[PDB]
Amino acid sequence: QPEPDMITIFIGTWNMGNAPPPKKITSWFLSKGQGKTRDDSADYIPHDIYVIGTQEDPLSEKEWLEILKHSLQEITSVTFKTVAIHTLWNIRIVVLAKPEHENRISHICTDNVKTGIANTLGNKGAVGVSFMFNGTSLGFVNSHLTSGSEKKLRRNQNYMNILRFLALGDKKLSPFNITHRFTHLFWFGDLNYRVDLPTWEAETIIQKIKQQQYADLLSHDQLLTERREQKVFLHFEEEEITFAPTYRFERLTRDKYAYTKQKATGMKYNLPSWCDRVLWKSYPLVHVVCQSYGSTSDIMTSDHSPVFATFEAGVTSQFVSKNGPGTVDSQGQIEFLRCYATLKTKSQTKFYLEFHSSCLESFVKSQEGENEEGSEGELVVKFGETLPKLKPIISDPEYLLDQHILISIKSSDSDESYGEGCIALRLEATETQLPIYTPLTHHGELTGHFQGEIKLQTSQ
Ligand SMILES: Cn1nccc1C(=O)NCc1cccs1
Repeated sequence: QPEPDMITIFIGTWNMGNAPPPKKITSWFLSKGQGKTRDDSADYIPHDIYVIGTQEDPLSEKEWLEILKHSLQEITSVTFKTVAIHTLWNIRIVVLAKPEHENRISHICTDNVKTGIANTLGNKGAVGVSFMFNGTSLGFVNSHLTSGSEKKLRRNQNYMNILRFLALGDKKLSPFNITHRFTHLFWFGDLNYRVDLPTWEAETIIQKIKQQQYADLLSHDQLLTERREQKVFLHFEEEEITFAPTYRFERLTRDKYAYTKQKATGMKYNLPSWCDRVLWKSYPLVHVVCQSYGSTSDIMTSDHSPVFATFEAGVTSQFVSKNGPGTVDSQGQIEFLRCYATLKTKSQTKFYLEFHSSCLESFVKSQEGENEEGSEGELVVKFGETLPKLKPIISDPEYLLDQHILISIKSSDSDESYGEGCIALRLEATETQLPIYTPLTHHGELTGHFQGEIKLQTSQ
């Protein structure tokens, strides 16, 4: 039975509004309703992995698992295995997988982050799951961010705290946050970004939604605007939104948006908004294709509609050779030529690099680079041809060209990372000097760039 080179992943996010679900929720797992929907001809084909994020979830873990497994069994006639379940307050993540994947999945991690301080600590935050699927690392984050149209900057702060403090994936990747630890990272939830239009325009917005004319509303969506201005979710993708706003509905119908201020809302307006979102970030040149992104029309117990997204994702096999694992393959080498980091920092410490990759036995520390002043006020750290030659565990090009090198640039004085990035080994040529590039981030904000040339030797 051959190992897959592709899997499909279902991501669901639903703010349940503290109410039990209706008896039938299969439309969610089938990607049916509004937006980019799944073809009827696929309905019996199970996804490989189902990741369900809930917010304001009133069920026990047992109660929800029973509903989820019974839903998937009805659709697919497959009894899914539970990979992980993790709940913080009323924020929950469930990962289910086809039974045939049980002995492909390992290194399962769970964690949560509580956002806010005092007043604002006690209900918002994020839960996450990571694991290995054969050679491929997968991370999943379900966040419920701060509510309210006038709190976009709080949501951005919540995002930065979650990506700093959520402890998933390989703890040896110590310079790297969750935005660099995974081949594929899916981040979803009630992100709570709103359509930023005046309150007086509520009925106009409703009109537009009835006409399925979303363009003038999406141009005011806070998440799209904040992402365009590089304030949040830097280097993440989101499929185009072609479904109606998923909040705030009157319960038991989808015919009415309930936007007006009420005691129950703290006298806040809730103009129709795309609160409920799925974003992802995959390593460079890895196959990832969104095949659905939409909302259900027939699940009406909450003031939010459920959102679905499905993905094709490239995966690799757990490679063994006669040499690695447990030794180097001397027919393999990675040389970084004429590399330099450009940093936004005002500091004047010396810097060194760390190269991290599961194609190495352990991470590699470089010598300190040579600091120069850049023309427009920046720091340029030059590494020349000084960088250590990297010795991969396996030389086979079928393995090595699918790998990635994570780079951290660290201060000699503090050993703290000033920037993290990633280089694909999916090159146009081997034994050939080829340009490489990554942006560098720290705490998920842009701090610089790393560019140079690479020369990759494989056994072929
Ligand atoms: C026993 N258990 N309860 C909850 C989660 C688990 C678990 O560790 N499952 C391992 C699997 C890998 C793939 C399918 S199942």
